[PDB]
Amino acid sequence: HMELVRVTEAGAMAAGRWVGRGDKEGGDGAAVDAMRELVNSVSMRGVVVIGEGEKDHAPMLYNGEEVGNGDGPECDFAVDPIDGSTLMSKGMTNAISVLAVADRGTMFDPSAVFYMNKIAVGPDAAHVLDITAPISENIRAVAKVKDLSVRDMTVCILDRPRHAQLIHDVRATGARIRLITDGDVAGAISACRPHSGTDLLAGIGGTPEGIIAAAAIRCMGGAIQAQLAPRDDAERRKALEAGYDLNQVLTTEDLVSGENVFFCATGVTDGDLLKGVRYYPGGCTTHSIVMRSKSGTVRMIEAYHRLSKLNEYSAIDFT
Amino acid sequence: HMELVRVTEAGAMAAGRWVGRGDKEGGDGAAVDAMRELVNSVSMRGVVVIGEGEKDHAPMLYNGEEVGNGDGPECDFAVDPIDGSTLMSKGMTNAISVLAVADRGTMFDPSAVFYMNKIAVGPDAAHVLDITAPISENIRAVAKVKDLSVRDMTVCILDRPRHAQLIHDVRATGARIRLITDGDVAGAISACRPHSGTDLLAGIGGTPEGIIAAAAIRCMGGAIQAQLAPRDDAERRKALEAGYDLNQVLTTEDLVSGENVFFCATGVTDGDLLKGVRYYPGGCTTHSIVMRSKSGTVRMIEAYHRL
Amino acid sequence: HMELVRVTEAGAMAAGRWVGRGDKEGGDGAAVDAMRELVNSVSMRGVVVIGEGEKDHAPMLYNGEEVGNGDGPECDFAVDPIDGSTLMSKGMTNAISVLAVADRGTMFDPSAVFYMNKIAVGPDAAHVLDITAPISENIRAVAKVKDLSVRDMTVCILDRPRHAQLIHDVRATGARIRLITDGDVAGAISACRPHSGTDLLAGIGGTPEGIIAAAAIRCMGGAIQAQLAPRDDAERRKALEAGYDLNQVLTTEDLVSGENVFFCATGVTDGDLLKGVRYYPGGCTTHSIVMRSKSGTVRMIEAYHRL
Amino acid sequence: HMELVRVTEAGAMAAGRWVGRGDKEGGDGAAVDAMRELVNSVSMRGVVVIGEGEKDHAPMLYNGEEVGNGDGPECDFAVDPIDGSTLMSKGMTNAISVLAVADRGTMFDPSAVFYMNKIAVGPDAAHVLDITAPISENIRAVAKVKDLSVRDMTVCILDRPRHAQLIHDVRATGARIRLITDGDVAGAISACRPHSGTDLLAGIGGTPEGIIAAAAIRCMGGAIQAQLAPRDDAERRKALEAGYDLNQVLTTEDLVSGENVFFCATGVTDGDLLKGVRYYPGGCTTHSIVMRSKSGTVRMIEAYHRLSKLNEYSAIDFT
Ligand SMILES: O=P(O)(O)OC[C@H]1O[C@](O)(CO)[C@@H](O)[C@@H]1O
Ligand SMILES: O=P(O)(O)OC[C@H]1O[C@](O)(CO)[C@@H](O)[C@@H]1O
Ligand SMILES: O=P(O)(O)OC[C@H]1O[C@](O)(CO)[C@@H](O)[C@@H]1O
Ligand SMILES: O=P(O)(O)OC[C@H]1O[C@](O)(CO)[C@@H](O)[C@@H]1O
Ligand SMILES: [Mg+2]
Ligand SMILES: [Mg+2]
Ligand SMILES: [Mg+2]
Ligand SMILES: [Mg+2]
Ligand SMILES: [Mg+2]
Ligand SMILES: [Mg+2]
Repeated sequence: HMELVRVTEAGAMAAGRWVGRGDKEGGDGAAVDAMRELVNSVSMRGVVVIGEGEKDHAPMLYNGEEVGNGDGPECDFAVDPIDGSTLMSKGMTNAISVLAVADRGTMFDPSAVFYMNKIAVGPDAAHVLDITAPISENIRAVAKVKDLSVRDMTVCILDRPRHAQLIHDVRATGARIRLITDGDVAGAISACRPHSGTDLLAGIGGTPEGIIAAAAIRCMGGAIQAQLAPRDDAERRKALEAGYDLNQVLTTEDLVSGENVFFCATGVTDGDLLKGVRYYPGGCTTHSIVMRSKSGTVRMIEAYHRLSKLNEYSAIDFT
Repeated sequence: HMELVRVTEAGAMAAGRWVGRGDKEGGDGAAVDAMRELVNSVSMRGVVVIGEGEKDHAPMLYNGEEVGNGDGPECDFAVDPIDGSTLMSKGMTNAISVLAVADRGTMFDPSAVFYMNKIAVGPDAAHVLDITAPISENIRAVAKVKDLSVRDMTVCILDRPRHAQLIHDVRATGARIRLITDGDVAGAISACRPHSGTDLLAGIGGTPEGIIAAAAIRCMGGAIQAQLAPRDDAERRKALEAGYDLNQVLTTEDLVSGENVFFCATGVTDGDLLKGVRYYPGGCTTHSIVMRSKSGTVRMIEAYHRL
Repeated sequence: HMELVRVTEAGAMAAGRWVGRGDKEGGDGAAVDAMRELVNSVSMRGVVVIGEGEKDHAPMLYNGEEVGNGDGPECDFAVDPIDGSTLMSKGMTNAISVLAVADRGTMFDPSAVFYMNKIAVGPDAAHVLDITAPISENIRAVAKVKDLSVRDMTVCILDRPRHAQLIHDVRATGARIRLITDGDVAGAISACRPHSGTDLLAGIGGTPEGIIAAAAIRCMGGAIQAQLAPRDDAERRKALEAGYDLNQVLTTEDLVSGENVFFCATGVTDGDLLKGVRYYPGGCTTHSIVMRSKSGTVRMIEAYHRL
Repeated sequence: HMELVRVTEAGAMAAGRWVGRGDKEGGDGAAVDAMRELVNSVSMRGVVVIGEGEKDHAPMLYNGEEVGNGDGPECDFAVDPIDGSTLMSKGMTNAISVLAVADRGTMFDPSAVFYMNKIAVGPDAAHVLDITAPISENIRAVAKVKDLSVRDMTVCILDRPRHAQLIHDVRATGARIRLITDGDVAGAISACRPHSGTDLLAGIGGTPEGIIAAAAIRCMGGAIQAQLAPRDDAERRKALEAGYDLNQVLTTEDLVSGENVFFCATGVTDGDLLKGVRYYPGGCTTHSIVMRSKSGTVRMIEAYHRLSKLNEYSAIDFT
């Protein structure tokens, strides 16, 4: 179902006009609108499971909203218009626009708790992860199964005060850290991609972002392990009376359980996997990735969009 | 509909298992087989107007064969499972696998005349083409528009005895030549893409190949011009009381006039446009180009298939 | 002399062993060490005019240090072992290792004033620059020359409190911004290279970094303009009775006036110009750019070193 | 000694003006002249060991001619201005311009015999070659040591009537053939390059070309084995009374024996390793490879040559 890439293409192109303009909500809204317009044109019967929030504080792509033209089987729809609106609003690297689709009911509930602790690797270390052990243990286990020196392991980590210990422990291990200021959907995918220069994603980030990353891991190979991370005892009580086993280790398939899973993403700014939107006299280029669990096929898709006429402008070159 | 790339992806993956094995027919047939299998699983209602040939000497993708499951409007379908299967069999560069789709009835008749004189150039210099003028004047006007000296120009020409005069005339002007043994669909698309190393395509080649190239040009921009080139007086006989004016310059739209044109190609061997199929233990990678006329969107598609 | 790439190759290979380890000084020092070791083995007679700083608080590549074995004429030498070592330490993109060489005495004084307001653009639009005009008018004139809308433009600006007004004014016009935390040598070279995603560099940054960028621009084309930006009245004091007119617009040649200018850089981490150093069992690959003013030849150099 | 790449850059740029122009001698002469002018500017003390012939039928770069500015140690110089002038003159793929430099006296004598039988592989099969065994044996041995299926082996072979048996035997093995019409210096290097799509070069080609390929193999890793291949009994007698053991198997180090070996090459037409000369409004690009035995460093060098003024033209983009 390659056509879904046009949804993240439209989101990235809409957000491209807000890159560096210091207005996170302006580019968010632009991306959301462009993506909803395109997803309703697609032959698919979606319900927004991960979106912009719930029916009020989210005017569009709210949790529960129906999407697609009506035609198609009913499925779960997850969208992150920009994974890290602040990267977009400041014009820094690695902002991406994201969607995932899976069988109806197979996506974990993103409202369970705001945060989850995470660790993710690529397929050749997919069975040695233990999110309950310290990071040094995970690093050494991944290092050995990969036959690498620990000092050549690279761990992607959100730069946050709450990660002071995790960062220290990775360094004391001797491994390296790629500090990111936002975007652990992108950081999760780079850990799982075979030869990307990051071996591991570790740390607490958003629960919706963990689920969307699980969808991509479901298609691409690898594993993420996660645990819900209540912010305080109030939120801990909520998740407990809601039925959640706060000791459960969530695996990739726990977060997205369908057998038909689809993921795609388009660069908004230049990143370690996707180039951002680039502008030219005649139009723009987008750079996307598309993948499916059923076939395991992964597609890199570079597109030249004519922002109008034919023969009016020069031809277009693609790296 | 992007899904149509899987047809050339299937054709190339099948043809790539025959690259460099010395068997034109074995690779050609595997490619036909795979593309027919896959085209009948896409949501189209198509009719082959360009393919392997007539129903008798061609069991698959024959003229008139209905392809697709098939939903959608009925439309013209044009396949070239490998544009120059000799390239594939000898392991040479620039073998591609190609299909085009357009509104039903909007493709030129591939059987009017076997051969067509062609000239094709990209968007920047399309406006200066005139296939009735001598090749020297097209070269100098294209070169001027491109801000190149004539000696910077590189003209792609099929290596054939029939092109001795054309080749002499291009050499006389001072331009460089890229002689190709086969494949003037690939050669035409290269003339129209930037930074390909080819600035112009010229000479006589297959009429079906001219039509497929025009479908691509409808999508990515540029222009091809063409004039039917009857082999003998019997074909000129056949051509004129079919109703064809052979002083008529065919433009891109005369060859493919649909408002809804689709084109895609996948590399079989490495070329100046697309990498060829690469195999490895877990799978294979294909490199494709996809384009549509109504949007003008051109897509480069690298696919890692896990077999 | 192409051989000088090995100095930045050595600086980057040393700095790459520190990428992502949280130690600014450890990577910076390893890079200094490796570049000093290697520069003294090339056939040059150079004098560091831009490096690590004064002889007291900088043992290596200090101001005045003679480098090379050394043959050849005496010349100006300028090193930046890592342009923004924070980038290296946090594993962020666009860390490069840089050197420039020019005729002796032809580089501007890096110590006149600490900071310089800059604007830099590539060859196509260099002729429209005016650093005295408002940033909005430079953007619209550059954009027109490039045949871009203003909203297609991407302006690179160091993320600093001092740039709040500049950033507001660029946002007011509608252009996009690429905010960088460090490294306006890399940012300047990116403004001047095509298809980099950056169309313009603007704002205040280090005077030594402006000079190194100008050496590069002397070689690959484009223009930088600059105006000294004294921090306090004491520096304006210092600047004026040094003899500087601070209504004076500095052009590229005012910063580096040699007829013989050399520039090279090697990637430390991945950037919009150069891939970073990649290690593997047998060895490592570096990605470099090399350029000279008298020929204008620009060289991209990928090196597979077997360790 | 990176500056030597400017010699093959000048040869390729001079030959670029003759690509497809149907005049092999015209582009040969242009390349020869441009290369000699640049090599005499280089600080080096060369004697042309492999050149355009001997002092008469070769006006320039003749066997024995001295090259370089005088400064420098004395060394052996081998130059092939275009490896396959017919590829150049017809505008077909894989024409390259080549030079090699080694310690004085360490290059085999290219006049010993016109032809030599050859087989070459990359470093991971460098010890399983036996040029005296049939090709099927070599293919299976290389296939096993590389852990590949034979049917995935690709053998580069000059398309020649004299190779009818060799071609048949490769196919009957099940391996694939990349037929080339000229240029077994380029075909040798592609066999030795690790992931180029050709695994093997086999067959009889020119003796100078085998020696130049040995120089590149000396730097890059791999091995070539060769035997002289007399064209008739007249030539067989010559090589015999000259002292040559016609049964000797020549190894890489027999063909080029120095410990300081240098090789570089520049594309003239587009090839499987180097792009050809490409022209632009402002100038041209060349694509070169440079390597040294002493360090084993291999350099890919893409250069933009301004065929004149600064700021007068557009900027330049490199894949
Ligand atoms: O910004 P917080 O509160 O630390 O939460 C982290 C989350 O924010 C993002 O960086 C951007 O929304 C996500 O990538 C990540 O999951
Ligand atoms: O081989 P012929 O008869 O000259 O016809 C040329 C045609 O053959 C092909 O090389 C493939 O059969 C086409 O690319 C080209 O149009
Ligand atoms: O960090 P400051 O004081 O604003 O100075 C900016 C300078 O710092 C650097 O980021 C590196 O120190 C340079 O690229 C830049 O010119
Ligand atoms: O052309 P011949 O006589 O078969 O000899 C082969 C030689 O010719 C070349 O193809 C070009 O001179 C060389 O690459 C090869 O060594
Ligand atoms: Mg997010
Ligand atoms: Mg990885
Ligand atoms: Mg064909
Ligand atoms: Mg700096
Ligand atoms: Mg030769
Ligand atoms: Mg190989």
